[PDB]
Amino acid sequence: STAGKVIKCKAAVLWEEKKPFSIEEVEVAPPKAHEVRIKMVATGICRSDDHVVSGTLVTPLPVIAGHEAAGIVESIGEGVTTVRPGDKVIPLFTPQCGKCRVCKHPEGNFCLKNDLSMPRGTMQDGTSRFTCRGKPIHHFLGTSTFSQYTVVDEISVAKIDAASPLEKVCLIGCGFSTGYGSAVKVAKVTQGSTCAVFGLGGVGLSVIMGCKAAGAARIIGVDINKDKFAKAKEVGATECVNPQDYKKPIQEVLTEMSNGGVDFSFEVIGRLDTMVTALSCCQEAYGVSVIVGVPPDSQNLSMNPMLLLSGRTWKGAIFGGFKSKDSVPKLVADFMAKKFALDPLITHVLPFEKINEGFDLLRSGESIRTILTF
Amino acid sequence: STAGKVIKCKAAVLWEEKKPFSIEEVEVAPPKAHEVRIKMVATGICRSDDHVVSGTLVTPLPVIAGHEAAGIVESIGEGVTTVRPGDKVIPLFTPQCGKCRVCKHPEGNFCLKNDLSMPRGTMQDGTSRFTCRGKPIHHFLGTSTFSQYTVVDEISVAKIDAASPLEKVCLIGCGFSTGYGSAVKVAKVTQGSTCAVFGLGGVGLSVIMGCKAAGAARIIGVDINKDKFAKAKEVGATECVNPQDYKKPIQEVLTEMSNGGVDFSFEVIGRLDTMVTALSCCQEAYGVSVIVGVPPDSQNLSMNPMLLLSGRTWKGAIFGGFKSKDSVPKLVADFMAKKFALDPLITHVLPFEKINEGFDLLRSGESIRTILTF
Ligand SMILES: NC(=O)c1ccc[n+]([C@@H]2O[C@H](COP(=O)([O-])OP(=O)([O-])OC[C@H]3O[C@@H](n4cnc5c(N)[nH+]cnc54)[C@H](O)[C@@H]3O)[C@@H](O)[C@H]2O)c1
Ligand SMILES: NC(=O)c1ccc[n+]([C@@H]2O[C@H](COP(=O)([O-])OP(=O)([O-])OC[C@H]3O[C@@H](n4cnc5c(N)[nH+]cnc54)[C@H](O)[C@@H]3O)[C@@H](O)[C@H]2O)c1
Ligand SMILES: OCc1c(F)c(F)c(F)c(F)c1F
Ligand SMILES: OCc1c(F)c(F)c(F)c(F)c1F
Ligand SMILES: [Zn+2]
Ligand SMILES: [Zn+2]
Ligand SMILES: [Zn+2]
Ligand SMILES: [Zn+2]
Repeated sequence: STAGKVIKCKAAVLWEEKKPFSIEEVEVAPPKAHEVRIKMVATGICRSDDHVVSGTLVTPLPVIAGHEAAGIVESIGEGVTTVRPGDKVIPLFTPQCGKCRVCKHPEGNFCLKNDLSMPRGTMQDGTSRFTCRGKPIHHFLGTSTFSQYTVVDEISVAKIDAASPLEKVCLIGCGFSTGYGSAVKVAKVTQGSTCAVFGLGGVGLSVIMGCKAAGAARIIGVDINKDKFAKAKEVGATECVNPQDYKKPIQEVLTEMSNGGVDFSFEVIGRLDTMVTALSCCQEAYGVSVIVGVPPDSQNLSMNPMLLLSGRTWKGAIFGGFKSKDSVPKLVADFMAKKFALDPLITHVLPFEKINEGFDLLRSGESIRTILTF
Repeated sequence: STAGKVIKCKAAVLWEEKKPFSIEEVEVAPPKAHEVRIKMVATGICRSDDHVVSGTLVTPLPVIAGHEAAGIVESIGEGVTTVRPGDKVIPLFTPQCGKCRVCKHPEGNFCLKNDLSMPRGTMQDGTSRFTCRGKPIHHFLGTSTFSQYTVVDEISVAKIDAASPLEKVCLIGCGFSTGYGSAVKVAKVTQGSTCAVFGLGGVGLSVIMGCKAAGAARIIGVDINKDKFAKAKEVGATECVNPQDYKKPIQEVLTEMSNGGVDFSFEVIGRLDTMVTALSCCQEAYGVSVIVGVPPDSQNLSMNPMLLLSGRTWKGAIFGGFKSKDSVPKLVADFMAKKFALDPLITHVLPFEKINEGFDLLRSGESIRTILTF
């Protein structure tokens, strides 16, 4: 029995940028008021976790990263009403406090209690529940899922179907929901439209799934790695193009292919140049372009505002625009009801102890999602 | 008496950038097939016309500028079906061909036959109807309203109510429609929202009118010329701010005043820095910013795409997003029914011969719209 007690468990600690994770024992404090301690069952490797390693994303180190996961509630703090010990849960890297101006807005999801904008790497109360070799370790996005056990604020956890397969539905914690919502909710892709998707990783494939679900007639996948094209076509891409095969800039190729510009474009990579290319390739009068990728910290892009004056719309979103705690349980229910598939995103299933091997598969281009199992 | 004949008349010819207009005789050819020759009655001075003088806006010179106007059809070429001699008309600087993919789209208005994106300074057929001193003179946006007579393509003219007061409704040909539509159609301002309007000239006042019509609860006018504030409050601003009064950047001031960002912001000036400031000041998760001002030719802005990733929407539009030929007669009918006011925009009236005085008024900061009478 662990409730009310410090847990000693295994976690993947990142002590400094550009080094492997260290798999070692940590101490996990019991949950305080309005906090939930979760035994992890499965976590995905998202490129955003790799951004912490590479320094593309700046967050306080040392840290327990991981934000795409599912597990089972081990214990609850005083005052928790929304989950109970034994419940299957997905941690929410975008919280839903329910009280801020964003949470009350019909179309906002980027709750003001988030730890993304200006990361502290703590619990809501400004402290950490993790120690390692006598040192305090930072949280990541209020989730920290690269651990056998984590502690999250109640506003950062959702209860899901007790019959959920956690090794699949962990992807609803980030990559599936982000891509699918970016198409269906943020862009609001229309029936019969032409879409261009830049980046055919886990998130870009989920964008394709959403564009197909919304009835797009043409879905053009764009990637510099042609090994990504077969799976993109399997989930709905009608064409794939590699910019490296062309003498012309790819915005010009895509404008020609679409007879004057695409209806909807998506940047799902994290590069400044592809964000401007993706905007430019949407039709100048009525096109919509959605930024999904995360680029290098503190870098500005350059663009000509005439691209917007003609009528284009440029937007971005976190987590597909979904209000996280309302949406995650519904997405799992929809998966259980066979409304979408997750298997196409899962290329590799490894034990947690092989986290570093899982990151190497991502960095080499081999994998889409590796699921780590505890 | 003039049908089929060259008309000699006075026009304001711009021979060189950064020089006064030259009021002098020009020859105006009769209309060819699907062309309309108009006797001008009234034309407004829009800041975009001044951009041609300043070189902010690049169009071939020498040119007859002017794009905000109203007149009476003198004659029609072969095959014209939509207007007749003696009809009151407004030239359409954004055409509506009715046949291209943008004209067919429910939300497009930037018709592919426009002469704004890559100006040629011609009729649709690539030729000019104007001669001066024996030399061909460019058209501007297919309209060229700074002339006693002009010739336009049929897709660039709308028939309006025969009882229209042309000295007022000329403003529907650019500044009113642009500002009003930018609020009501492009931004889709909501009841009870907070808006910020950068630039309180004729277009920005028209944006305020639209925000007030849409039911905004707060409309914050922003201008470095505090002389503009009284009229902004008359048409609906709840408060005005001058950036020069503050130690902190105005995006910070507006975020504070709106308890975390505005719902809707509008750039109605034409500066790269205020386009980025206006984006920044809208709420990071659900705010919308609309670019209305014309940027300086070929210059790029610099911005951090994290402004969009959180959830902001950035867009621009020409002519308030209105499909021009469908919309202009309806806007005139609504003016006739007192659904909106134009007199607040009109600060000065001059004869056409005093065009240069009218530009001096705009450049000094004194005027909103000067209306020139032929
Ligand atoms: N907005 C959100 O809420 C959110 C959520 C999840 C992921 N992300 C970001 O989304 C991006 C994609 O994540 P992911 O799918 O896990 O990554 P991934 O699996 O690494 O996929 C990226 C893809 O981009 C391809 N690529 C790289 N450079 C180019 C190029 N120049 N042109 C075209 N294709 C290129 C690459 O080959 C790969 O297939 C990353 O920047 C993540 O950080 C954002
Ligand atoms: N998108 C379109 O279809 C369309 C239509 C009409 C006009 N325009 C453009 O819209 C802009 C406004 O036109 P207008 O109302 O005729 O011009 P205007 O009357 O010159 O008004 C511009 C206002 O901006 C104010 N201003 C200047 N600099 C700053 C600053 N740094 N901060 C705040 N205020 C400042 C200035 O004092 C003035 O009151 C111009 O760039 C036009 O070219 C665009
Ligand atoms: O992949 C989701 C994700 C994001 F979209 C970010 F913007 C971010 F900063 C982050 F850490 C993250 F995990
Ligand atoms: O004022 C309307 C207007 C514009 F919005 C432009 F973008 C432009 F190029 C132009 F010449 C113009 F007159
Ligand atoms: Zn909230
Ligand atoms: Zn992620
Ligand atoms: Zn058209
Ligand atoms: Zn204008």
